[PDB]
Amino acid sequence: MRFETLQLHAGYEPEPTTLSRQVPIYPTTSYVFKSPEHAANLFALKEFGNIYSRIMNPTVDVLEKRLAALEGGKAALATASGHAAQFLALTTLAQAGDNIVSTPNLYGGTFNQFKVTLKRLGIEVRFTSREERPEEFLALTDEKTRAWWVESIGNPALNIPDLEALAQAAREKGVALIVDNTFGMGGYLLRPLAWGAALVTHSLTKWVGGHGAVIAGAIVDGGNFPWEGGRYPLLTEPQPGYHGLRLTEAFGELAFIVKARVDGLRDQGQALGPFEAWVVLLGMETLSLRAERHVENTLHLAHWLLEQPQVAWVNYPGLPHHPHHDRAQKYFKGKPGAVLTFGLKGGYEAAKRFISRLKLISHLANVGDTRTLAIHPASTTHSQLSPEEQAQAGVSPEMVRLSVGLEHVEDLKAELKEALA
Amino acid sequence: MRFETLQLHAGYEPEPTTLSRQVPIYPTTSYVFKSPEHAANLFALKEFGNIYSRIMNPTVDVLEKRLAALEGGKAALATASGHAAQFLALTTLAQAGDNIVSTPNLYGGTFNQFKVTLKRLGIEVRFTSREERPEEFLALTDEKTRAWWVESIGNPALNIPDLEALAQAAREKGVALIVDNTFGMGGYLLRPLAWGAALVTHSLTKWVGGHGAVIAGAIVDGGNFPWEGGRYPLLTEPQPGYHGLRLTEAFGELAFIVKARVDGLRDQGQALGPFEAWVVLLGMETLSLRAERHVENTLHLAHWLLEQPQVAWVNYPGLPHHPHHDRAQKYFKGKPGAVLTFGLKGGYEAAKRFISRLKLISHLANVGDTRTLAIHPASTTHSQLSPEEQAQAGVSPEMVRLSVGLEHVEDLKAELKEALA
Ligand SMILES: *Cc1c(COP(=O)(O)O)cnc(C)c1O
Ligand SMILES: *Cc1c(COP(=O)(O)O)cnc(C)c1O
Repeated sequence: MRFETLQLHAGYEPEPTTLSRQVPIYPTTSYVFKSPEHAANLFALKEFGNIYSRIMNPTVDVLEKRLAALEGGKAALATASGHAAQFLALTTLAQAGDNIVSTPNLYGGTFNQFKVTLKRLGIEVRFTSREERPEEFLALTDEKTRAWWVESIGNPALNIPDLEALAQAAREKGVALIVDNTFGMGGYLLRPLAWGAALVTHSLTKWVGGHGAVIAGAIVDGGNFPWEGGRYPLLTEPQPGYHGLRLTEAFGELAFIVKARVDGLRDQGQALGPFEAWVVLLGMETLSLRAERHVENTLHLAHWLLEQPQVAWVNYPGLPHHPHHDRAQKYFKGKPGAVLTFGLKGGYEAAKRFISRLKLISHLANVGDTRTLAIHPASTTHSQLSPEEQAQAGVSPEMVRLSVGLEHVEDLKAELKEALA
Repeated sequence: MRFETLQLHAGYEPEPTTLSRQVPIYPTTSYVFKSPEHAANLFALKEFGNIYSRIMNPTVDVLEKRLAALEGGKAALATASGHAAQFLALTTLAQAGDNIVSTPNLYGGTFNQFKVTLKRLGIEVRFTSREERPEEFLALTDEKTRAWWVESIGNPALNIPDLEALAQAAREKGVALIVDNTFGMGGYLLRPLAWGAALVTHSLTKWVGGHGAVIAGAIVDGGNFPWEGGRYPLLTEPQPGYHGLRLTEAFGELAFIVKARVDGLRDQGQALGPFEAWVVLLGMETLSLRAERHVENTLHLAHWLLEQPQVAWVNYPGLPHHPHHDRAQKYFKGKPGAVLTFGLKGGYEAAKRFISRLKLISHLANVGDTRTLAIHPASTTHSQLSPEEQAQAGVSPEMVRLSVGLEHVEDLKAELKEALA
């Protein structure tokens, strides 16, 4: 009752000068200053929402306010990519010396970001077991623990975390729980903030954008996590970039999203650009319609793939006899995303053959386009790893990953049948 | 003493809402109506320049006002291309039964437009001889003559017309003289309105655009030609699209550019789109700088080509022995555009060979890019005419057309020398 209307209207009222119905693109680097006073105010953070700059573009501003509305959150901040949003978030609450605790069931790229990049910058990422229990989160946390990280639907095995208990635990302890909600389609399938996460992160490049046209990421702040504790000196310190201003004092419950902007984004410069933000808004306008058709296509193909003689198994979490099926229902109302996995009975060789017979389905490594995508990681993504380190990563040699698009399901059935022969 | 500043500022003040320094792109189909009264006014032509619509876009509006300023004119109107600007102009002042008189030294596409398209819609185009003398215009004029057409620099001989005398003659007769000023680089090299033309037309796709990136055209109105004479019932009639409004009464000296918008553009729909307009404004920003380097490069190469053993002749109206050299001086301050022509002494074959040895210069049919362009019309553009109907068109079989770009003239010399062996 309302997502459908937010995704068309939240964050933008027709611009007063032109009364344009569509959001304008402001391919600008700069904004003339209304007066020296307004200009003094901008640099002092005294007129926050109202003066535009190299770090708040008005086209990007619509995207942000809209995303916050779609996630049930209070404010959002866009960046040049999902990776840059994860990095800017973590780097806003943590500095060299700190650590964070993460599920290890991570998107290939976020694993490496944790293990190599953050490590090098003196931010220790400690990993839970693959079952990512709240106990193990708690067990790994100490005075310098700065966040816990988990994904709405985890990387290789498509597990759903134990989100309610995780959130209660993190809050109980006073750690910011951050959920990478990319697989929750912008809050449509799931809003982690509603279940008590502190912060959400997205690769908008995937289903929010939707059309495989732009790379983009975002952080969404619920505005309800106490930064005051003593766990977040970075948020409470007087701020050297702003002449000793205290962000928790000037901005209260929004101090995080404000800091990520005026400090992290200001210094590191992962600007999302305005055309790109504009192209995201376009895909956001149909987010719920694509979401629904995605998830229906995915269920249908999950069932169908099992009835197939050449298929050993299928891993979608919305299948009835799945490990985490109760969780699919609790969190995603029965609709846990649009990525499934399946093993071929003819193994690695047959998986390779299947990819080579694809015609309509595209052979590539992304997820979340309108078009249906397939990859055989064992021969591709992870082909640099030995089979033993592969199996180590949860990558089984006969597994194909399907990111199910919006084509007619009968056309997809015909294609899969052909490719599987 | 001002063109340089006009091409950066005319037509746009930072939008009051965002104070954007760059001009926004308004990729919008519509504008919300402020109130029903404002909407009544828009449809009645009552608050002309102030309310935006599908036929006045604000990004396109900046390009128009800016071009009018660069031409010394009063108002302009943009279209989806140079052809469409020419068709919309002629179709605004002429209807079935009328005729117009034109030089026949026309850009390839405009010839066809006159001879096939206009003819079929019952608008007769009568041709002067190749010397386009004002008295030949007069000779061909009658009660129903609606305009005279000439180009600032005609094709293919690169003749410059007898512009002052032509303009006096047309005005003394009360016919609209229209100059296709494309080769005048948006008013930079020449402003026909300053010499008394009624209207100017451009293929913005060429030097005004400048980067070969966008197709675009425009009409520019001097706002000083009397339409009330009885020669222009189309302009004075009560107007059936607007409940019998008389455009000469409501808009006085701007009635033509207004009609072209609210009537011809509204019915025919050659909209220039706003990205495209935005990209033109970007090239307009450097027009004068490109213009000067173009014309310098052209002179140097015109001289250099004559010293070349393999070159029989060079046609460039800025060479000092040229027929119409006095005219280059009167009209273009010594700088008559950036297209030249030259014949190879090894004829058609050597011309084909030269084009086949180009590396840096691009082989294509088009003028006015930043990059230097070459074509051999006898083997290409006109390859379907017999040699004698070729010679008839002024297309001699050894002629190469060079549209001279902005690369370093020494690199161009090294390339030509070597293409010419
Ligand atoms: C893509 C991805 C990332 C970050 O992606 P970008 O390509 O930088 O936008 C993070 N998390 C998930 C779940 C993703 O699939
Ligand atoms: C190209 C051209 C035209 C029209 O050009 P478009 O490609 O439609 O924009 C008209 N006159 C001249 C002199 C031109 O070179």
